[PDB]
Amino acid sequence: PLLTIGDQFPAYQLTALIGGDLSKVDAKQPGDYFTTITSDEHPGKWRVVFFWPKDFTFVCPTEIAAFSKLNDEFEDRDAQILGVSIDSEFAHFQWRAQHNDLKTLPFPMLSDIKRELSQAAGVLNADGVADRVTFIVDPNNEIQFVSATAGSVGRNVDEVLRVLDALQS
Amino acid sequence: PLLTIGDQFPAYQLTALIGGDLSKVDAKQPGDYFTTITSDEHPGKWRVVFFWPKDFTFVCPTEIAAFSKLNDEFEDRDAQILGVSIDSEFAHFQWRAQHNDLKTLPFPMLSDIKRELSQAAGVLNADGVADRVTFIVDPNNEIQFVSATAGSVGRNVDEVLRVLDALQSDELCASNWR
Amino acid sequence: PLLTIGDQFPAYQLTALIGGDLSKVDAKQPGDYFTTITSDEHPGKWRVVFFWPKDFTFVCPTEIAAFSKLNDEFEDRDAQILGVSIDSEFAHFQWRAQHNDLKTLPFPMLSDIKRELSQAAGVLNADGVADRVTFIVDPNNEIQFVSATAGSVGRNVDEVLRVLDALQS
Amino acid sequence: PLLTIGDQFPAYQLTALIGGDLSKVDAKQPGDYFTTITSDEHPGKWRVVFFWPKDFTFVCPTEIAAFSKLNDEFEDRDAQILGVSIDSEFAHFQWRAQHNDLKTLPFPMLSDIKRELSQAAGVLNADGVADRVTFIVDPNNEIQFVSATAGSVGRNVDEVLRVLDALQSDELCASNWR
Amino acid sequence: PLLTIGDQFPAYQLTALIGGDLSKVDAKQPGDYFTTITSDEHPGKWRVVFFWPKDFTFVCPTEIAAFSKLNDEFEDRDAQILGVSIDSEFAHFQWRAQHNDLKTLPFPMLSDIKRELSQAAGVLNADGVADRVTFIVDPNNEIQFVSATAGSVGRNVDEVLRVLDALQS
Amino acid sequence: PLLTIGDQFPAYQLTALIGGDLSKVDAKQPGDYFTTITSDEHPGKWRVVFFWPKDFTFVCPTEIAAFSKLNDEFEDRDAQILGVSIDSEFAHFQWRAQHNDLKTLPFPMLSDIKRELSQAAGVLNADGVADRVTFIVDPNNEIQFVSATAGSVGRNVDEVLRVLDALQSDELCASNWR
Amino acid sequence: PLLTIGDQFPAYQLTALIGGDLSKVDAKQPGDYFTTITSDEHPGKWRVVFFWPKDFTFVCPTEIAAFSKLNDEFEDRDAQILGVSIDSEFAHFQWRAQHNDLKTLPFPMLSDIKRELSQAAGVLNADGVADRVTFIVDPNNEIQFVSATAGSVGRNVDEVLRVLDALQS
Amino acid sequence: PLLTIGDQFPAYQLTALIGGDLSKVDAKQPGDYFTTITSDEHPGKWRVVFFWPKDFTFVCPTEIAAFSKLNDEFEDRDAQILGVSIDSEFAHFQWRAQHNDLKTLPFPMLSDIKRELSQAAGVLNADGVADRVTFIVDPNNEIQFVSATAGSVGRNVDEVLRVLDALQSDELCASNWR
Amino acid sequence: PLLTIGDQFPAYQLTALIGGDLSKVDAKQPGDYFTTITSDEHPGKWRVVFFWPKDFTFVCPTEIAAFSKLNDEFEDRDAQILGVSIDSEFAHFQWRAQHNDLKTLPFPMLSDIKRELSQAAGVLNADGVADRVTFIVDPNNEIQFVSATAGSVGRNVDEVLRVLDALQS
Amino acid sequence: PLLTIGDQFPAYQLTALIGGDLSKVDAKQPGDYFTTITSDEHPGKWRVVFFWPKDFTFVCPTEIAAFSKLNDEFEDRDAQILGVSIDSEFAHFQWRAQHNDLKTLPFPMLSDIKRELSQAAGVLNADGVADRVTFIVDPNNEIQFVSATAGSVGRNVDEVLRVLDALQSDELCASNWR
Amino acid sequence: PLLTIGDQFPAYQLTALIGGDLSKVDAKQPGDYFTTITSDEHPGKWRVVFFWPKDFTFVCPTEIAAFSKLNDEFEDRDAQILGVSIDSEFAHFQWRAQHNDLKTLPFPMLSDIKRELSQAAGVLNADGVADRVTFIVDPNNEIQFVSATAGSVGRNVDEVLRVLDALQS
Repeated sequence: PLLTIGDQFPAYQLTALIGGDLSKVDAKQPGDYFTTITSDEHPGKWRVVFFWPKDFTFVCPTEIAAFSKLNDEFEDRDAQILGVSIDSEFAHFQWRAQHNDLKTLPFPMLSDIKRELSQAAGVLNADGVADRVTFIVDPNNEIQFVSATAGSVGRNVDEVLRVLDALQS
Repeated sequence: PLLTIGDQFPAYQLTALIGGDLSKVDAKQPGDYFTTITSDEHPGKWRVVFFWPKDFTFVCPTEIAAFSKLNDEFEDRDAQILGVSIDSEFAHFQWRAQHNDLKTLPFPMLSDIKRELSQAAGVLNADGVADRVTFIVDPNNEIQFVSATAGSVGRNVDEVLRVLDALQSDELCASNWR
Repeated sequence: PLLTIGDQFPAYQLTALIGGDLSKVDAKQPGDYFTTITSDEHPGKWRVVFFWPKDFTFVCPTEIAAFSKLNDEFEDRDAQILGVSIDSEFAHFQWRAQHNDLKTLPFPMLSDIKRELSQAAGVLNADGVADRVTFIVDPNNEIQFVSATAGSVGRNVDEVLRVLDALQS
Repeated sequence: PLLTIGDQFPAYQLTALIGGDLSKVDAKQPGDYFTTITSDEHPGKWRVVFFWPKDFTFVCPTEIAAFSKLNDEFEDRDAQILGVSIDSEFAHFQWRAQHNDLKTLPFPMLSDIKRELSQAAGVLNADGVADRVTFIVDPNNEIQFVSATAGSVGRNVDEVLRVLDALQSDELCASNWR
Repeated sequence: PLLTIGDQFPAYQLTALIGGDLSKVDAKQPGDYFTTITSDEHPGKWRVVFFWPKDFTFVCPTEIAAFSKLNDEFEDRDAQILGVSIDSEFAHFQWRAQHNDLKTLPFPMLSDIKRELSQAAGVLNADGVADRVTFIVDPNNEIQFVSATAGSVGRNVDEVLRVLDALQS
Repeated sequence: PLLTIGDQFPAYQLTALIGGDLSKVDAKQPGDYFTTITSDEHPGKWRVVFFWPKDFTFVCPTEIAAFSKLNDEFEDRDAQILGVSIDSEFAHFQWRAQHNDLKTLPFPMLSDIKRELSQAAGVLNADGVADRVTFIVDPNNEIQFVSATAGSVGRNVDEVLRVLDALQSDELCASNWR
Repeated sequence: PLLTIGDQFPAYQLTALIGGDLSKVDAKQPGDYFTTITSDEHPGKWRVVFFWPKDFTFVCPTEIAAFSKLNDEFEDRDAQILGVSIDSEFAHFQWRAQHNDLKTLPFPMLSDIKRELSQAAGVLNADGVADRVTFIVDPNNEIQFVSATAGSVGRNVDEVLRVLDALQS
Repeated sequence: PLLTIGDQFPAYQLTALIGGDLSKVDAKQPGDYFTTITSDEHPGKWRVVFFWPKDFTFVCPTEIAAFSKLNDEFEDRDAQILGVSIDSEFAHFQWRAQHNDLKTLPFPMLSDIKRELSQAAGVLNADGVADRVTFIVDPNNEIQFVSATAGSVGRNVDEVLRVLDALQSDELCASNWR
Repeated sequence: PLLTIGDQFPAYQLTALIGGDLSKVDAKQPGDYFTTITSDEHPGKWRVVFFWPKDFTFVCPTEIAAFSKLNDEFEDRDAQILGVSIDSEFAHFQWRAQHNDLKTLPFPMLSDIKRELSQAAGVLNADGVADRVTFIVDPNNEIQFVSATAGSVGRNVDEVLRVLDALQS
Repeated sequence: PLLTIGDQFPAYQLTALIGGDLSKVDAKQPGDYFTTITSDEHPGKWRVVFFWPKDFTFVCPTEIAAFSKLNDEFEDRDAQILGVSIDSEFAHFQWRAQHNDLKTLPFPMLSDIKRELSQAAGVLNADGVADRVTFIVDPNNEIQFVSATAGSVGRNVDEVLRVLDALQSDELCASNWR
Repeated sequence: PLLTIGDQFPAYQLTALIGGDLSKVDAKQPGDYFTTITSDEHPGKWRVVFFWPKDFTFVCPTEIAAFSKLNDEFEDRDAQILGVSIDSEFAHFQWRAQHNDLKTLPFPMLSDIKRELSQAAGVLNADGVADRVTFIVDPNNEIQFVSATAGSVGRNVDEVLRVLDALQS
């Protein structure tokens, strides 16, 4: 049972790898790459939440490119993109530090390491990992879009932008 | 709580308005426009199930034209499109007889008049009608795609076709489509 | 179990297509054709409530004519006619906008879309729709007449007028 | 809560005053005016069941004359009219023996003296008597028409006949009658 | 189980046909023949209560005569005679209006139409009607005599007078 | 709560003082004045059962004389009279041996010493003794008449005989008796 | 289970035939032969209670004589003799009025007509009557002697006097 | 509550990253780097099971070199080393493909992705990951050694080897080792 | 179920043989060799707790030597070593008094004679004795290390020092 | 609540230190000093069971010498002496190897290390050890003597022998002993 | 289950034959030989309690002699000897009055006639009598010695003195 339209998106408080070029961050401690992100953190913004099963699985260069080009377009619409898997924050870091496409990913990656958000959202599947699910959550914390896909169907980020746009009009 | 990836789609047995030009069907009796459609009616086919809230409501004219320039691409892929709302079969008929864009809609429209299928799929909303939701269900009756939208955001039918195609082919890239 | 004589008619709050010539209404928004109607809405009037199964089924031209000619006769008797089916208000609109007989129907059509009134009244049947049932409800909210018919037995509107008359004397 | 369309009419077994001129029946014993009438007594017939509150109460003289100019039209349609109140069979007798308009009433009057049938049909009211209600019940014992009225609104028997006729014939129009 | 000696007679509130010559009553409305009678209605009087099964069954001319001749004798003893069956008040009226013997019955006939008094007294039988039962109830509402008979055994009204007399001494 | 019309009279099995002149019975043993009387003792007979509160209490001399000028009329009608109180059989004996009016009483007096029959019939009162009650019970053990009186109102035995006679004959009129 | 030594004798309130020569009592009403006797009635006296099964059974002339001769002896010892059976008071009266030996019985005979005392004392037997039982009850209401016999074993009144004497010393 | 000496180690069935140089395995399909490893996979062998919290975390370079200069000493003793964390098999792969010190790690790394084994062993901690724990389990599946450490205290693998050796040989002295 | 990392070490109050050279203690009473030791007794110190099954079993001379040489090293790290078995304090005394190696054991030996500490810690085994288990407990009473071994595997005291060091850094 | 006269002594199965000079036993393996002793080990013998709180505690040197000048008198009487404390078998060994007075103790010392026998006999005290108690149990496992003392009151073993002797012989007099 | 070391000895309140030469007591009433003895009766004394099964069974002359010679020895140690059986006090009296050895028994014999003390102490056996059991009870009411014997094993009174001595030191 996936949370649907009209449902409150779950509360969360999770460690996250920061967005943006990791080589551009200073480096006084490992903790500098990392941050806590909670559901109370941009009051009045839309949140576009991407779940996926496992770090280190094939992603399309075009899909990662689409995130960078479409970044201003999401920001202009008061929408904060957030990625979530149950991988640890060090797995997130390692994925973004070693795969040239992922180097400049502009948004944070949350580590749902106790699996509490995936569970509460209805996305935790039979393999023990989040399904590939996108949610759009409005400023009242209400889901206005959910999309779930099996297997390894690529995300169409432009379509999720289209929906956000149409939701705000 | 929507049904999700890996769930069995619910069983059903609903009066449907037949697909195709209703002007081509011989008017020998009224019941010629209608059949009973059950969940076992399409063996071996993927089922692409679209719910909408109410007949007689604004639908973007190019979304309709997509459901009919595209219906062939779905069949080629052994997929059966089925539309569902809570309206009666007579409201479906009337919509497809007098909305010009729908005059040639090639698939059946199920009448979920007892609300049983919308309810079992997790789709019936607080106003008593189906949310705008799409399911792709495989030949073993398993959900492989579900998408839901608030309000009056229109469907991108070509996106649904892409997903269907990616599910059957293990294409990994949204940009490799068309 | 149908509600009977002496029973309180259920409370309701439903969207309704307004009565009267739809071509005579202005048109600044779609919502102009529509209204909310509640059970608290004509204090001191009798209500004559017609349920039917489905919009877009055969109605007799003579039956629709009888509504227009008998309209003054119901109004003169402080009786508000109300129609109810579980169809949506847009189905009601479409039925009245496209069938020349229905164009000038002088009373509102309520959309019992969650099926709550039909259920509470005892008229929701095994097909999931309201039976063909007429109620006459007095100003104390008490049923003084109920008539229920199977199948496609035409309504005799003149008989329901006769009964109302006899009830008031 | 009245029984409604689609419900089974209740079983019953009640002493009835026989129909017809009571002056024509041979007075060999008092019990000659009476029989037991059960719900299986009329196989293959539609049953038109009229309840009223009390014998000896004002009935419009033309309603009675309708129940006897019309009783033939009902029989022609394989319908059996049965009257029911809570009065005893002896009160029915007395009403039909000394009210001139009722001297020739052609159908039986059931005595629901234990109140069991009125109660099971949903017809017994807060004063302890039957509401003014009419049922049409088909040969499979299923209710196809129920009508109830407060107070002392008289029955339109010709309307009941119309409904009976429309139920058997699929006439859709009240104005096509007579 | 019939109520017996020492038992409180049940409370009642029932519509009744008035006693006496019905042709001697004026006639401004039907309701003029009728009255409500309750158990609180002659404080300090004895009540002699007659139940019977059904109006319109054979009664002996001699038994009805005995009521008229013995009337002063009951009144002289502060005893109010009351008749009860489950027939309606209009059945009572019709019985007394059409049977020449009954025309001048000097006491009221109560309509136990919901069958509550017969039930509470223990007289309601398996046919659904009151048995033929006489009670004598003293001014404290206490039963001092009960007599119940099957079938169509005629009442001996003189014997009930004898008993009342002996009870008062 | 007295047992009433249509009820089964209770089963019983009680020591009785024999009916008839006790001076005629041979005094070979004391037990010659007594038998056990059960409720199956009188097959085919109606039973007329009189309860009274206490032996040795004022009984009107003409009521007794009625129970013995009338006992033949009861037998002629296949009726067995049985008297019952809660006193012992020895108190019955003593009453019938030394009250002159009772010296020739022709029926048995049952001793309900455990109070079981009075209790089961609904006759035992708040003082612990039988109310003054009469039952007529038919050959199928069914109550057809019950009469109860407060205090020291004496029985009209001829009235009981009348009722017995009317029950067996369908005489409708109290005035047609004697 | 008979009440024994140390047990409280039951409370009672019963109608009784008075003791003494019945022909010596005046006679203004039947009630003159009779009285109520309760357990609260001689404060500070011993009570010698005799139960028996049935009035009108053989008693020995010698046993009745012993009561009259031993009467002063019981009174001198502040002991009140009381007889009890379940017979009615009119049976007691009749027994004492008609049997020449019993004419001058100096003590009261209680009528345990509801069988409550016999029951509470443990003397009510399987035939429904009191066993032949003697109790001696002291001024504190405590049983100091009980004797129970089957069948028709004659009472030895002199022995009960002996015991009372020895109990008081 | 850790499982302890004498307890049965839990059953398991987990995807593992294969041991050895991943550069030597033929890249015919991705699944060639992985197998399913069950708790019955190593009959007759002692199992040396190391849990750690997270891949990609600082591990002392000489501890790793111990797990590969020492892995032979373990095999000689019929012991199978198995590593376990909650990371996916793809995170194990990535760690062993790009951390140079791990390029040649000779034993399998189990993916406890459902957390079931960590939970059953008593090892899953309040942060949702495995505590740093070592078990030695004998050929009858019985725990003969368990060691747990807070924080980022590194393992002394040679100590574990010593214990393994002492368990199989009844050496009583830690100082008789090497 | 052994207590693990993060768990509170159990409270205890046990009789103990004092640490150090027993021949160097005076001797005014037997009780002089003995003391009570409780869990509240060095506030702010680390505690290194050694359990073993049975006094009088083989211990390595080298292991006992390691305790004396490493003693300053534990003290320098604010760590109090404590030994525990379920043996009585007189068994502890006798073991240390008669085995030349044990003569100078610098730490106390607790007698867990009711087996309450071993039970509460999870170390009491199927033979009824403590397993060979080492715990390191920090100043907040939190376990930061546990090690349990079957059979007769010698302790490596230097390794436990290594761990303590690394825990404190 | 001690077990008492007439009670069954508890079943047991405990490691014991063997009786006799431990210097005479061949030191081929450590287990040569020990056996398992069960409650069925001594069929046909009376069992004289002494509990004490702790090994290594002051025992009066003449009480010990009594347990060895007297052990023959017990055997002559088909009695087996068994000592019990909660100490381990290794503490018993050590006590009997290095306390000179105990070097030649001729009976077994049971190790009640799980505390099960002390508990079942009612002997385990609030300090967790056995009270100083003696039982004499006959060949049918029935208790014929139990004696318990607080504190450090020493046993009079000759008294126990007297009781044993009086139980087997029906001597009535304590003064007829020795 | 016999009460043991550390247990509270039961409370008691029992009739007792006094100790000492019975021929030396005056004799104004039978009650002079007798007394009530309770557990509250020598505050601060030790109590040495002897139970036995039945009065009138063989006791050794030497055992009775030992009581007289050892009497000062028990008194000097603030110890009160008490004997208990379930025999009545008159049985105790009769035993001591008729058996020349018992004539001068210096201590009281309690009559545990309701068997409450024997029961509460755990000494009441399967024959319904007290086992042969000695208890030594200290001034805090705590049992410090219990000895129980089957059959007819003679008591060694000197041994019980030895134990008392050793308990007090």
